[PDB]
Amino acid sequence: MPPPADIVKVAIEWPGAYPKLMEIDQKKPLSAIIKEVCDGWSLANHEYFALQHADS
Amino acid sequence: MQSIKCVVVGDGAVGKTCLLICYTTNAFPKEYIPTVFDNYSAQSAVDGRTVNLNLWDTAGLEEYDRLRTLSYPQTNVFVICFSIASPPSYENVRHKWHPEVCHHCPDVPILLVGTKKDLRAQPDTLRRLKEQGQAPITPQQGQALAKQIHAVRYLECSALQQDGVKEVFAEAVRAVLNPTP
Repeated sequence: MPPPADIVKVAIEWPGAYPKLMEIDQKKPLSAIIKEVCDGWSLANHEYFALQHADS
Repeated sequence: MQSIKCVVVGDGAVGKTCLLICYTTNAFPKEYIPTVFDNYSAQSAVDGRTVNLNLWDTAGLEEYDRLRTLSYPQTNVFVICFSIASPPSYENVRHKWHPEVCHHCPDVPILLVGTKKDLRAQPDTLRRLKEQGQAPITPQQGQALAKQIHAVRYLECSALQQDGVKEVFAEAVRAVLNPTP
């Protein structure tokens, strides 16, 4: 019985600021992810932010 | 209530991985597991003030010096864990840590806690350090080092026995609230 994978750890950094953590599930539409991010960080105007990879 | 950034640093071979595992899961594994870096942001309130500890993992490897020293400027507080009675550790501290934090930011609160003191219960390390002709650091010199690094009050907490950690964080918060002029 493999452990459930519905919970993951991911830190979303900021330029010049220190990270904050949230649980993100990629199966749900990106609209739900944006709504949950804004709800967690208490940020308005959910249409003015998006997600990008800070790797190479 | 004012949320602030935070960085945690330390010496080599001191036990950061077990600290992070305990912080995230409330355990204490003696197994050594490699870890590159981490950040924990937890919401704990002390003295009626809601402050989030933006934890950060730092690695002593030579390769990632650019990454590690990038965020050292404009950092507001440090949590440092070190072997209490290692003369090389104090030598490296004097050569590297204290002069830089003193010259860069004259007003950066610093929280310091020593480690590697419960090993008296393990005779193996005592015999290891006896054969090399090493003497324990005198308490007077330790207190002088504690008082000479521009620290209001130095305190220590246990990770294996989990003693004083909450008290250490509370006293660090109190010191930051009313620091030196």
